[PDB]
Amino acid sequence: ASRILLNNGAKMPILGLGTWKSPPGQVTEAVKVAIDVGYRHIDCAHVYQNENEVGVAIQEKLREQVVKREELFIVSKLWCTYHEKGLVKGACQKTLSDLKLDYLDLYLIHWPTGFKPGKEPFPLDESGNVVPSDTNILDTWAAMEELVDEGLVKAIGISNFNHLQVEMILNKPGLKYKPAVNQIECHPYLTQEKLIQYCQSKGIVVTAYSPLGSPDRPWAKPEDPSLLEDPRIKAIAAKHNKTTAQVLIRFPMQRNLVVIPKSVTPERIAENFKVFDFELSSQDMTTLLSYNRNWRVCALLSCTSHKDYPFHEEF
Ligand SMILES: NC(=O)c1ccc[n+]([C@@H]2O[C@H](COP(=O)([O-])OP(=O)(O)OC[C@H]3O[C@@H](n4cnc5c(N)ncnc54)[C@H](OP(=O)(O)O)[C@@H]3O)[C@@H](O)[C@H]2O)c1
Ligand SMILES: O=C(O)COc1cc(Cl)ccc1C(=O)NCc1cccc([N+](=O)[O-])c1
Repeated sequence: ASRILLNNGAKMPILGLGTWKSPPGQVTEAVKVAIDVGYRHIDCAHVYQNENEVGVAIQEKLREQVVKREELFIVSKLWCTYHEKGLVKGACQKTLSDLKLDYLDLYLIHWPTGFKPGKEPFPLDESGNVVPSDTNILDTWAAMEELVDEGLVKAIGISNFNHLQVEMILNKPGLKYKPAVNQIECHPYLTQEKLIQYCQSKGIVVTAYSPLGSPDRPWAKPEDPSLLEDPRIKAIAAKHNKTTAQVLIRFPMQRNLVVIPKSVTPERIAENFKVFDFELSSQDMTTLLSYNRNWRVCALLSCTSHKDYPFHEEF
């Protein structure tokens, strides 16, 4: 089954294309190829500074009569320097204009941490400390709600929120919209059982990012664990006559998660979609879950003093 039901009545494709680190030089072709081999879900963000070129590819394929807009599920995220109430609509409209779209299917608060407003996406002081803003999760949420009520986005959600921060929103007096999605890091080294359990028990759909371990993350150390090269996972792949990436993509799919693997390589975009023709076994699933090391690709020491830093909490 290709799509999962959101609490706003819309259906979200469970496999989408990630675009973080897809060079503007190469992401238009990536998205074009993706659409051609069946992707309908693209995960974007303003901070990825490639939304224009993503938009280029979508516009063309609409022009080519390959897909219709209603068939596409486009996601973007509000960046941290835009959490102020008065900045949210603008930030959304910039993303929309960049993507050459009239609406987004899903708009996420990218991180719970508000940063000092300005051009700089990551304002720092002088001990690697991020300069926060005097914003909070509740007021930002209300600003997102307004986006729905003005037709700019069909659904809103969060990303990198811990369970207490999700609770804050759920329990907000005067809540208009429940978050539809919480997009978090998830893979066999960070299996997220308690947070998934929590969100799923709230009717909030979970999207797994960095499902392949983000080998191209710009802060990688050669000593860090490498999922795509893990022998134990290669072994599971070979018994299924699939690649390790295919296994890493299929795994969250069988946990009722959405997954959004990134590639700019045409061969890999096509391969990564070919995951609806095999099933991981019960023994495979518990084996992969047992690799959890609580290891994060995405966690900034420069943010660990921010009041809304998400990862002090167990989950
Ligand atoms: N909400 C947030 O905070 C957040 C944070 C991180 C990521 N995300 C989203 O999640 C997406 C996925 O995560 P990610 O970009 O961190 O990393 P990922 O999807 O785990 O890994 C992408 C890396 O894997 C390589 N790769 C892809 N398919 C492969 C295959 N079949 N075989 C071997 N290598 C393969 C890619 O290389 P090539 O591209 O060179 O082929 C790229 O270097 C992002 O792009 C973004 O959309 C969201
Ligand atoms: O966030 C992503 O989607 C991918 O990671 C990116 C991508 C781009 Cl273009 C620029 C910067 C980052 C990054 O350092 N994200 C991590 C991060 C951010 C904010 C707070 C935190 N935090 O831990 O509080 C972590």
